[PDB]
Amino acid sequence: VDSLALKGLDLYSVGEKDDAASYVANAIRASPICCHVLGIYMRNTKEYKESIKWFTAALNNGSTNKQIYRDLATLQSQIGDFKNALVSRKKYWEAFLGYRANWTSLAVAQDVNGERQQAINTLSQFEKLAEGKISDSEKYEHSECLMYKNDIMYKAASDNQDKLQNVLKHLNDIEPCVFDKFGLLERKATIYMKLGQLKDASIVYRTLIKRNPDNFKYYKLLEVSLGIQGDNKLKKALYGKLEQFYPRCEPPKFIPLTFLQDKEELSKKLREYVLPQLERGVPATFSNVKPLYQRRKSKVSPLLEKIVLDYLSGLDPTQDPIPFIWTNYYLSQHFLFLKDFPKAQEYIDAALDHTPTLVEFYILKARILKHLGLMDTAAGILEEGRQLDLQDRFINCKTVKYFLRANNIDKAVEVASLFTKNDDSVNGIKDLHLVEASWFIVEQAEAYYRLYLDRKKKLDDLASQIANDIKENQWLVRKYKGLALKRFNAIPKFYKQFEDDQLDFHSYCMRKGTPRAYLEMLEWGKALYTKPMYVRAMKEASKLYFQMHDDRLKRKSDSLDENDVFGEKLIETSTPMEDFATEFYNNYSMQVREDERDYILDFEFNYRIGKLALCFASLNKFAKRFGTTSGLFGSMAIVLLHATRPFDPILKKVVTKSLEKEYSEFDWLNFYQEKFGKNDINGLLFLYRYRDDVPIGSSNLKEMIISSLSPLEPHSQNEILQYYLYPYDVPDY
Amino acid sequence: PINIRRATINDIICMQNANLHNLPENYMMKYYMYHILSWPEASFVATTTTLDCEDSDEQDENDKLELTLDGTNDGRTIKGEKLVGYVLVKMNDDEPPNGHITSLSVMRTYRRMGIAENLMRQALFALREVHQAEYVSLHVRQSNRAALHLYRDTLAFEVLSIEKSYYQDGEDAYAMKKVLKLEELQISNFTHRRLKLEDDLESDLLEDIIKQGVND
Repeated sequence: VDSLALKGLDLYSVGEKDDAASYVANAIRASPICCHVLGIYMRNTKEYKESIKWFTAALNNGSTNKQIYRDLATLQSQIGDFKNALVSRKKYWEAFLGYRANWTSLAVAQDVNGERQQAINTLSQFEKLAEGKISDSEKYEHSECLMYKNDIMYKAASDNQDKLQNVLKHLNDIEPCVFDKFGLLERKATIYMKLGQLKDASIVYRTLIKRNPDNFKYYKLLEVSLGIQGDNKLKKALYGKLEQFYPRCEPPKFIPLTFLQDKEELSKKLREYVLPQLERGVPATFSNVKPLYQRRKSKVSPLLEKIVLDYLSGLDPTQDPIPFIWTNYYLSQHFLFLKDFPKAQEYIDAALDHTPTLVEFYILKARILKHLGLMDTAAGILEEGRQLDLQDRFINCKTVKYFLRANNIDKAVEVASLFTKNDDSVNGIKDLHLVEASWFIVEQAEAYYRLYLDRKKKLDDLASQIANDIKENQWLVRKYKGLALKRFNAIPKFYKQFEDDQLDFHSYCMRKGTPRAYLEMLEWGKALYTKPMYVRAMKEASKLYFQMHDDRLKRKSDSLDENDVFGEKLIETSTPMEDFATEFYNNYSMQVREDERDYILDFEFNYRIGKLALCFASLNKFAKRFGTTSGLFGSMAIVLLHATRPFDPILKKVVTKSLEKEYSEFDWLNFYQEKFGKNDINGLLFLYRYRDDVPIGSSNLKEMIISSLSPLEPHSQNEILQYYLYPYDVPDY
Repeated sequence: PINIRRATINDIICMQNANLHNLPENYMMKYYMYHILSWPEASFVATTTTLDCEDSDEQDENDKLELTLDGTNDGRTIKGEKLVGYVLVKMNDDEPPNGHITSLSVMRTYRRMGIAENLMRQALFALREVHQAEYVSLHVRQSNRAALHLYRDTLAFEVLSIEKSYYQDGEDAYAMKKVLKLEELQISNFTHRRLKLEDDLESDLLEDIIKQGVND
């Protein structure tokens, strides 16, 4: 009984995971030790909720082991149950009073539960206990708890002047024992500002600047404290002075560039900023002034064009090679940004002609040729650049994308598989998220996705030696699709691991004494599944998952009468929607802010799993931000209305009665063209994905879509159709 | 331009960007959390603006369709701070208190911008101020000129010795150490290097400026 449990933990502790599980699984069908063992096992296997239940049970069965409360506080913190972690922290504190860690962790739990005064008192009581000249190895932790206490008093103070004045006296008292001086000074200045004590603040901002004169943020806060934020004459004089204190730093040189209006003065400061960078051969020179092109294009462009063309005209190409090539490089970017591509090419060619060993020049020239519509030449140039550094991930990916745009399939495949030549692994590592960064992986997912669509079309054409070719292609279609899905699926693993890495810190930060950093970690962990790269991977993978679902239903209707290294298993799934949810979508949806929530995604996800009242909620919330005349809105509503006619009966009713209050707002396309117009590309694309459902006239729909793309270059239009219409035209297999 | 500031936990995912690594060991991520949550005042970053710090591509805000056309899209709908360098720092925790540069990294395209130097000066000062570190030691391979120059010359590390055949390929190492003193590490000490006014922090800066302008 207890034996079966400990048998499992042993088994897991060895590595026989499957046998461990059955041993534990039927052990369930008790002892304090038994509950403890299972709590441990469930933690080890990331069943934190289950682990918490079993730990609580160990106690409720007369466990004498007080270390269980520490296990609980950790687990409860990890899953976000801070109400119960507080109880655990209090219990553990009572049994192990002699360690400051347990005081700090109790205070942190009180703070998180909104018990700020209690948290303050907890910290203050230990503070008093530790007046007896704290030893050198305890001074760091002590400094951190003093500042943490000030954090809590600062928050509680809000805008109250008396309270703020007290937070400041406390701040001043603790200063000699606080070693986080940046932290303390930044807090001091903020308080000063909130007290209306601007001269005091400016002194602190000047102190922060002198400690790090390369931090733009201190300079902007200084301006506000001096009350000259709108004063060009005084700002000019201020930065001129700060430039004499800090002549090697960018903010005094750069900030006047954002506000000066006098042409001669601005020209001079632009010259002083840019020309020394060109003369040093700084590759980033243009990137450094790009924000000026972005925010002051018409004013700064002509000035810098003149400034840098003049500078160039004075350079000897042979005896001033470094200024010459990096000045030509700047001018190439300058005219590229201005969308003058022939001139951009001239300047990059001059740099390349002089010095062909620099990768930067191939990268820039390939981009310029892309803009000139010369896709094979652009890919060729980038490929030359790739020979200069064959292990660079950025250029490897970019080269693949360019050959794909040039429809050079063989070269794309060759370059794409360079780092993964053996067993789809990089240097013995199967799981790419353990060795490559997320961008390399998503770029590969996209490239394979595109390689997959290419084979997909070749198959369609073969359908209309040959049986061998079809066999070759059917096989490449599976391989490229699997690789795309496998690449996308590596991404969530990055972020799952980060979330789970938190676990040891719920106690380690307490022991190290970094409660402020700990709280930032908690906010961070609550946002992991909303990062740009995570969201990008999720939405791009979603089309593979939606299509495995959609195409299976298609093939099913089609045959109604009829008688691992490349991710093959992933693409044969019969639960693609559940796979998307567990691997990508649930964690994102659990964390995303409502003002960041993508309601088109939510609608289309819940549509395919039948949850038609979530569909309605998504449609409604969408309108509340984007209007009821938006093409996308009309499209979702139409599809939802049709759904109320294959879905659950007792819920088609619910939606209908929920839709009863859209009564004011049969050929459904013509209704669409008349109530919403034919200009909303996203609205048209949405109809296209459900056109055989509504139904929606596909020929007329495609024409509207193609009209709305009339603006774009012909080759580009093709690529749009391939990505946005094709996959919904013909089912895989 | 470039911005220099203290690292936070929000920076650690950005540190993995392949543009910041010569050889990619992405399993170091928990080790990075561990630094930032153990010595939260010791590490610094250099940044420019971005939409996704994890995206290695020079992302042009004024040309989106080229991204969609590259397959960066969901097949369904149409149309922050990147690190250009960082220094990851710890106290030795395995003995006078001493600090250790776990990792110093700058994008090659951001060469000749003083970034490694600015980052190291902040880190050295922090090690002394926050942790009362007494020194920082490190070894540099004989052929690594950029690193030798940075530590020995720019940052004035002392060369204790040449460790002969330190490396498996037979290369010697320069064993270096910098004794840390707060008055010597003050960032204002280096504001006029290789080229002298300073803010006294007591004067009325704006007033003094107005009066100086009155002269001429």
